[PDB]
Amino acid sequence: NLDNMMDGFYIAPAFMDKLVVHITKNFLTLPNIKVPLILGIWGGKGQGKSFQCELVMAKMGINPIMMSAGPAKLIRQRYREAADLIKKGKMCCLFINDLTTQYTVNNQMVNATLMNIADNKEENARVPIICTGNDFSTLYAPLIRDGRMEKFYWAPTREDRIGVCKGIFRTDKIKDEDIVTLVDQFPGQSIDFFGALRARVYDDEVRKFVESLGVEKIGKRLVNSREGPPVFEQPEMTYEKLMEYGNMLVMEQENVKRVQLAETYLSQA
Repeated sequence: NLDNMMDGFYIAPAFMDKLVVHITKNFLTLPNIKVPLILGIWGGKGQGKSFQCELVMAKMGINPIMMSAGPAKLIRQRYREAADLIKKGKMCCLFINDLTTQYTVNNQMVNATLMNIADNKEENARVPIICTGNDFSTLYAPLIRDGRMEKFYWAPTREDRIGVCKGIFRTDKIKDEDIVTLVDQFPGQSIDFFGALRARVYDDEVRKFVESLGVEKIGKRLVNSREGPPVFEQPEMTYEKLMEYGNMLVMEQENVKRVQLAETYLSQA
């Protein structure tokens, strides 16, 4: 089973299974089973990871105490904030986006050893910790062999990419058959590329609206009206338009690379 959709956005079944089971195991009393407190999700940037995490946690009705970079005493602060949401009978977990990093490893290690009592007097709630990153340094291996941290490698399949995109363009004109074709036309592109693609079409349509109205008339039409910020009408999103936008972003990706490579031919001055 497992219902893999939240607000029209698709969740990868295997991503969801690992995460839900992790959280569930952490909120049950098992016989003599070493339950990892931490779950490390890794793969190349731009894929689902943090976004998928947010959708699973939402589906379950969880408001997670989140962080990124962004001393190491803040981890204990956010941890206890989550442990307090549990005390008030509201399932919560600690979610750390994108992984000086020397103390955090220890801070995580001290929590993993004594999670029911983490201070910085009464004894607190156990909080599952969910971490997203790129490769996860050999720095994290002591938790891995102990069984305090479980490592999960996740890379989206063609169906995950298609699933996610249908959710991204759910509110838009486009047919699903066209969304599949667009995904197939850019197989070297991560999921955030399709999000960047949609964002640029909107950014261009707002420019057409601004150019057609005029700089001087924007203020009065947008803010003066006794109630609410106006709803912007969705642009006509054909396959060909999305395709031109897509190809344009690839050019921008390539030109940045070309420029960096071309600079090697000129002396440092």
